[PDB]
Amino acid sequence: SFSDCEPDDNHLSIVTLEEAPFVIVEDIDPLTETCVRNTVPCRKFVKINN
Amino acid sequence: YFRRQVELSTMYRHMEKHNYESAAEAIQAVRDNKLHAFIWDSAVLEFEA
Ligand SMILES: *[C@@H]1O[C@H](CO)[C@@H](O)[C@H](O)[C@H]1NC(C)=O
Ligand SMILES: *[C@@H]1O[C@H](CO)[C@@H](O)[C@H](O)[C@H]1NC(C)=O
Repeated sequence: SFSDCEPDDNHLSIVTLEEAPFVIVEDIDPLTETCVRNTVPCRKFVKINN
Repeated sequence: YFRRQVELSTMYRHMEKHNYESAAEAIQAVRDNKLHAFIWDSAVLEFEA
């Protein structure tokens, strides 16, 4: 809401599971620090240790 | 041409190990079968045939 009276409901939070026939998950391209444009970005919470 | 098409980047990931300076080096390598395939124009390789 960039102002007070701006109601919007279009952002959709999406989770998925890593399976090679459907969801290939790879590192970011180190030559560009940018995903190649036929791919999509994603994020994942990763802990440190025990 | 292989770098522009984003849907063929995987092969672009593989050719980085054998990008040769001159094609005559690739012809000499495939004559000794050091290589196995080489992407090049048609009439040049028909002349080599
Ligand atoms: C925590 O660190 C130890 C270091 O020896 C490692 O063996 C273990 O797998 C780590 N656990 C996690 C959850 O990262
Ligand atoms: C860290 O915690 C997980 C939780 O189940 C455990 O499976 C793993 O063995 C632990 N890492 C160790 C003890 O290095």
